[PDB]
Amino acid sequence: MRVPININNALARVRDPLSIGGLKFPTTKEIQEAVAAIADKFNQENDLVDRFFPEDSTFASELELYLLRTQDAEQTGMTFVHQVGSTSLPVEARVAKVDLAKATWSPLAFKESRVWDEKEILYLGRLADEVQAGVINEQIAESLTWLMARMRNRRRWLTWQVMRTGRITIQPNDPYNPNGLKYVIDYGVTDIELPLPQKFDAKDGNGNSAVDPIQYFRDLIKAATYFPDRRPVAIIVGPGFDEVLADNTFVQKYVEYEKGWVVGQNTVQPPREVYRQAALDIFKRYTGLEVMVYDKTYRDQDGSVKYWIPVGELIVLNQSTGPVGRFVYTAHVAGQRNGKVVYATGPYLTVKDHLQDDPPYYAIIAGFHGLPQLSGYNTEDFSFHRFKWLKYANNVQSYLPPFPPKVEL
Amino acid sequence: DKIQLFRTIGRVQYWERVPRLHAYGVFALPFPMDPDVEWGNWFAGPHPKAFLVSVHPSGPKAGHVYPTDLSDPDSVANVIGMVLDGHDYEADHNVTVTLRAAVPIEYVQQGIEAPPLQPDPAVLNAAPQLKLKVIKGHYFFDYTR
Repeated sequence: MRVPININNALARVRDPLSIGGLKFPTTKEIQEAVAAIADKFNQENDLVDRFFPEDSTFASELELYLLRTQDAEQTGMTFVHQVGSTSLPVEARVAKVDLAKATWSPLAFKESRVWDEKEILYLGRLADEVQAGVINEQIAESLTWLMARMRNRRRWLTWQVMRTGRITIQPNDPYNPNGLKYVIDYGVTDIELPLPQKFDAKDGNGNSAVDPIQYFRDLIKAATYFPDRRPVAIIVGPGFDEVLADNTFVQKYVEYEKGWVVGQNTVQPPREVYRQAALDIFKRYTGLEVMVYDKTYRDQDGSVKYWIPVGELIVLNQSTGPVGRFVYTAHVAGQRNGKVVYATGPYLTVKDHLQDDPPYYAIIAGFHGLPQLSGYNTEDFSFHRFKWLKYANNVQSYLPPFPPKVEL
Repeated sequence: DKIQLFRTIGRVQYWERVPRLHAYGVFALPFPMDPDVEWGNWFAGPHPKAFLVSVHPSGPKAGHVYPTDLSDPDSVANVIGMVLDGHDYEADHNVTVTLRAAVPIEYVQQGIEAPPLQPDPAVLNAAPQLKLKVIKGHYFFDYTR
């Protein structure tokens, strides 16, 4: 929604034509005009978790999973001891066993509407010039595009709610829940937070820190050599990760080793330029995992500009970097075709033109049905660990530049 | 709450049958079962189990088998054998009682409150007057004699 004005016609019109000043005659002057367009550059859309699962359709309303597990008996049990002139002895009884399990699924629902009454359909034009009542065809077509952006925003909110907590929680006192509904949807995410009581920039004592991240993320790979779904593969971090590594006094000795920087001889100790410029590659080579930086930002309701992945926090992936999950579109009643009801999945957009009745109007309804769904649990013990969250430092904000406040006319 | 996580439904355990000495020999006769005995909790469980049966020598239920009351000296004096790996008690009421075999001591429990695969100490204690002979951790019995 922009203001319906004419730009050039309004600059040439906010100029008093019949006004004189304290000098009681009209005076000479020179006038320059300029046009500015104020936007918020630092409120971007969380397009990270769009790739962490694609979208799918099912034309059903519930999905159920069945798992059948078998456990045979082992060929163990050494042999019984004999003497030559006697009889044999019988062998013990073994046991085999099978179990079977079940899980379900069912989606959510959301739709909304908007209506335009009879006055504003033909009683609005521009503000500088005059227009023969056709600005509503411009303003509906933006609001038609806006309703598609609502559902794309609603999909990402549920998606990030799983990615951050593994818990869809909807409360009545909530933005964009006027109907006052209740959902607490607990997915089966096991141990979403990695423990780290001294983070990386604790720096207890004089100047020496406490925890080596090259050793910490190598400790995790060592403790999951026989847990193949549990060793880390990549890490996605916010902006200020190199500035934690460069002030660490453990990682620094890795940087000095690969360049021969003994401080007492050979060199005076360098500044933090190259001492941080090589902090990524020495982290990537000695932990073996990938690092992706996601510094994309949004603006808070009240405060300053925040990051999507928060400041002193990162995510840790596991056995694959591929799609962790799936977003499912379920069925919805579309229009009939030949007396039979026809269905459809995905976001829909229905037009209800009542432009010929006694007060005419025009209405649009938009929504869909669906919910995210995780990929697949561990069959042995029913656990899910593909992503985990780590709070790695406390004072990353002091290593980050500030932001412009939101300009508001 | 719109998603149920995995929970198990079926629980099937398939054990093997009660082993016995090949060279000692078999002798088994089918007897009728006592209807007053709740035979459900005697054949309950997937575990390999044997148990002793007595017989009513007289009265209105004569010739019917019932599990041996070890606290009764009359039921100890009337033991006739063991039931090995119990049958369909619901479709039929005539059990095959083994009168002569050689069974390890880990597979014979009298009490329902007795763990499987463990020796029943009440059976070992009364094995002199139950005509049981414990040799090499095995019960030897023959009730034809």
